[PDB]
Amino acid sequence: KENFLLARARDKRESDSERLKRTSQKVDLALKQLGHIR
Amino acid sequence: NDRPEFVRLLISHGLSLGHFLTPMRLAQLYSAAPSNSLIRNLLDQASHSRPPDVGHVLRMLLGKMCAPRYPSAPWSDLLLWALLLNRAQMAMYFWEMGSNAVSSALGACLLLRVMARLEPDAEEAARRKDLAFKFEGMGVDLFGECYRSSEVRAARLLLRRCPLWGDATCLQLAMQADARAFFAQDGVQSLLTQKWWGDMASTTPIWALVLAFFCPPLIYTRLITFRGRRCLRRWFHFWGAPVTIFMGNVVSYLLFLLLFSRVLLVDFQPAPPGSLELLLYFWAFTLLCEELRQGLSGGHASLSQRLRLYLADSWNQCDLVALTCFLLGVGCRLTPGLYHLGRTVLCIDFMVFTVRLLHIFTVNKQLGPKIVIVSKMMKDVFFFLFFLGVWLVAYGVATEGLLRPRDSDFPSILRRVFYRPYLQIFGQIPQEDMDVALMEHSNCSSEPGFWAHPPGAQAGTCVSQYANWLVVLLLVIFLLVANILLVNLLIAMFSYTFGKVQGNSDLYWKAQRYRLIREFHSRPALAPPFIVISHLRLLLRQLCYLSKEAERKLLTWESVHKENFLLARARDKRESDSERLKRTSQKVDLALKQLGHIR
Amino acid sequence: LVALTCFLLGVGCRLTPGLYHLGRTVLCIDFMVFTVRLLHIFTVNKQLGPKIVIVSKMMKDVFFFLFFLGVWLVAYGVATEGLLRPRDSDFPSILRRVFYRPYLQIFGQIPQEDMDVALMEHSNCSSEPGFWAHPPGAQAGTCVSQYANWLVVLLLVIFLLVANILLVNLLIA
Amino acid sequence: APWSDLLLWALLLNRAQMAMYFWEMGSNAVSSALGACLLLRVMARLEPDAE
Amino acid sequence: MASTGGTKVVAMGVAPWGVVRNRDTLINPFPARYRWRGQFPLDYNYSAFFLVDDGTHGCLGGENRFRLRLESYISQQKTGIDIPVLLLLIDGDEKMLTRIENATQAQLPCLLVAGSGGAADCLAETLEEARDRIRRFFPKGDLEVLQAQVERIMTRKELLTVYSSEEFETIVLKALVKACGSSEASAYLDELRLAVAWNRVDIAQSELFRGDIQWRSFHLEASLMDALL
Ligand SMILES: [Ca+2]
Ligand SMILES: [Ca+2]
Repeated sequence: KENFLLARARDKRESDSERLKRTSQKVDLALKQLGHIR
Repeated sequence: NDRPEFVRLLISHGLSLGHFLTPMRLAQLYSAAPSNSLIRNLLDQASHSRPPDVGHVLRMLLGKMCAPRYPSAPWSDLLLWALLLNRAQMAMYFWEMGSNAVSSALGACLLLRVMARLEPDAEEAARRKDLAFKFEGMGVDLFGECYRSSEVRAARLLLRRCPLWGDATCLQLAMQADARAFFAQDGVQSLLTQKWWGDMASTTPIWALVLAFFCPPLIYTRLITFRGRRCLRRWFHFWGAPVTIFMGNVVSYLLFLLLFSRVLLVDFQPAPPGSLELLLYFWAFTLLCEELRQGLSGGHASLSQRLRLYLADSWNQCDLVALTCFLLGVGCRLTPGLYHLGRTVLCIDFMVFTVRLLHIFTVNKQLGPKIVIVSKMMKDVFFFLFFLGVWLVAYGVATEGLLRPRDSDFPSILRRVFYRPYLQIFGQIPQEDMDVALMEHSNCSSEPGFWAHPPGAQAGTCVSQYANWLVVLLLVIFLLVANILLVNLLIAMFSYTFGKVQGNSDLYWKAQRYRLIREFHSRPALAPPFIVISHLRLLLRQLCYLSKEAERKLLTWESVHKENFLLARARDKRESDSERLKRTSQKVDLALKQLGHIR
Repeated sequence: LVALTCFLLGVGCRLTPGLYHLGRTVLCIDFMVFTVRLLHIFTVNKQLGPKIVIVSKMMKDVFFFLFFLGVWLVAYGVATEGLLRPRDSDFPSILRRVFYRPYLQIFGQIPQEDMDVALMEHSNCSSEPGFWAHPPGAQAGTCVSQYANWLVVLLLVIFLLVANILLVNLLIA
Repeated sequence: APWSDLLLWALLLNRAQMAMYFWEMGSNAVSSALGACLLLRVMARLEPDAE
Repeated sequence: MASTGGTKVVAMGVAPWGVVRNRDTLINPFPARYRWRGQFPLDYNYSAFFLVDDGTHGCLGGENRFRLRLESYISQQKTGIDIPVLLLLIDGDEKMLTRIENATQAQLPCLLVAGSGGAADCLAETLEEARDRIRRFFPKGDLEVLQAQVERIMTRKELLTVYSSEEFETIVLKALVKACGSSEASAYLDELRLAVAWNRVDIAQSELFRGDIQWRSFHLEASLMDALL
């Protein structure tokens, strides 16, 4: 059951929606870095 | 210039709409309609019957019952203007800004569906239907949220009269709009079930109800759950419920049909009427009195308005046809020399009365939508009859011309051209009357040529043998064209019609359920012919700041739930993948700006 | 349980004097009950298995269709019986001509000679005023009225369209 | 076994996500899923509201 | 009026005395009757009023010296859960800059409404041409004094947040967490209850449950019961 749930979670993590969400968050981090660098 | 986003933006930034709107600018808005638009034509017609005269157009479209008394609250006027001009986004905005949201959505759906049948351009009507579907869905969702918040307040909101829409209730607006999705909502159906079961618990089993109906002493046991004077209270609680009245009327109507058949088949002699026929007369008289009572109650309003509302119902039309034919048949029967005419009129009247039993089927989820299916299949048959008539004319006239029957007169010619080929579709093929190889050959004619004698009584005494192979070939072609091709064309039409209704059977049945519950919520508790007691009681009865506070509280509750609904929709929209990608692009632009500025 | 109970009832009736025919009929129906039990064997096969479920649900479809069929049969049969006015009228004959005879018309059994007076002989086989005709059928009534027989024929024409096609194909859909 | 009690409570109250979580945290997973399906389908015929 | 349960939100008004219209009836050393339809009148939607008497009859702004201290005392008060206190600045004149400075020296988180102009926008734009900006939002302001005040305010950005219309609960949670500082897990219970009530899963998982804060069972039992119910 744990292997089954891990496989489901890993499949969910690699979906396009989650990739886009993480990309947005990392762009926010990049904006924070750019704000702090000035 | 139809810029909904700027309309939203400018109002949100401090533009006082109450001071802004004036009759001059309100009339100027209607001047922006296209010259060829439907609303322009309607306004011109209203003026031909200068103020905009929008209220006259609303009266013509929606009728006196539901039409707003425009001008109305600037949001209501703006919503009406947007709906008339088919401005979808601005109508949505004006709805979401105003109050009375559920009734306004139902009225908007009604208006859009009314105007959709009045437009010559097909895609414009499709746009109006799409907008009506959107408004109906918004009303359904808002009422669902309100009902999930509070059942009592939702029920109060559903049954209140809205001044903005001619004091009609939400159920009446949905009925006029044919908004079957609104009736199928769980809160509406729960309220309707509670009305249907009256003071009994809606969880009472059907078998328990029937058993208590046929055994009245079982009422006072624990068989029936209710939600000395105490005995009378329970008696009136059981017998006053709409479902019990419906069951009693079903039993009464079955007994009326049994009595009608008994009289027609046994007791209907040329002698003056006996006891059972007089009982049938009295029963029909009480049915007519019940129809009169329903008409006088509209099925304050003017008498003509109530009568038009009564006549708009097709079941009332069937009742009127049945009662008129019964009266005509009885009048003919009581007249010397018209007994047989009265017999035939009453024979057809029995058919009219018996098909009325189909209305009872709408109480059942399985039987309900099948009535609609049958009603549409009747139109399918009507359209099939054109092809059937053309083919019957061609084939019958050709066969009659080839056979040349000597016993020729107009009724016989009609019988052999139309009636005899028609029965061949159902397997009645008289080969011995059309094929001369199966007849005896005799000199039964004076004309030159060879002749044969058909044995049929109505087949003609003598037919021609010339080119009888062509008659047989025509029969062969007929059996293929009519029995298979045309019949299965009709059957394919039937299948398409059946599938269309079977797709949405629950919506149809729940609208029918609303209609049935509304019909039996106001009917007298006594079934005919004992209903004469209730009619006599009614005749004797006739012949001898806080409210606005509660209204404001209810409307505030509704508007708060509308705001929650809109916030949830906006929050769902913000988290879509398209909006995430758009914001990511914008933030990458900001990062590029930062990188450019840092060098 | 139904099959075994009916078998026991039939055997008990058979062994009792004066109940032999009742036992015969009970066992005749019991054989039908026993034979339909063979359908359980079909579930061993992938093709035959689900067809049993399909037939079981089609039986409910038939049950619901019977309401429309009964309403239309009552209307048409009573109208036709009232128009024809058969002189041999009693409850079993009336029931037969109201329900049984129109029902067989759905399956192609159309007795024109018993309903159309143009195919009958015209005789003074009644004491009432008017014109009468003699149908040849044994259970068609000895004497029927000629008045408005075109309406009987029109009712037959409407019946063949409403029942044989529309209602049957509603059930088929 | 608190997980079984929590799963039963979530199933009775139609709390979908919490029932899923309590199932994935507990043991006897196959039989628990079958029993949950049985209970939910039993209670589905007993409710007046269609949705 | 739209609530279906018990009352939970109370509106409290702090106003200066002498500015209250028709205050003559209130002088009775008892249910008073107030003719508000007759200086400004009291708003009838409030459940309690504090009328701070400045002594100067008709003076405006004398109630700040009590209002700020009351806010601070409520911020330092315990139920035994700490009560979070937040300030929301819609707009303001030059005096709201002094109010914000006083509310920042005595730590109180503040929210600045973006796009509403005034002191709110003046403080928001510098957070996320300085003399030009100060003149832009304060045309008549004393540029040097305003610049010094703005720098004194911006020394302590940890107590300032910007709320933009482009939600409220997330910004409130961020502002409350930003000014906490300590790590004994007793100072974060209020934020945890607010996150449970507002369904702020990510805020809780990111800020509140970090290895710095040493939680254990008795801290989380009440929140678990709240989330279950
Ligand atoms: Ca009626
Ligand atoms: Ca805290």
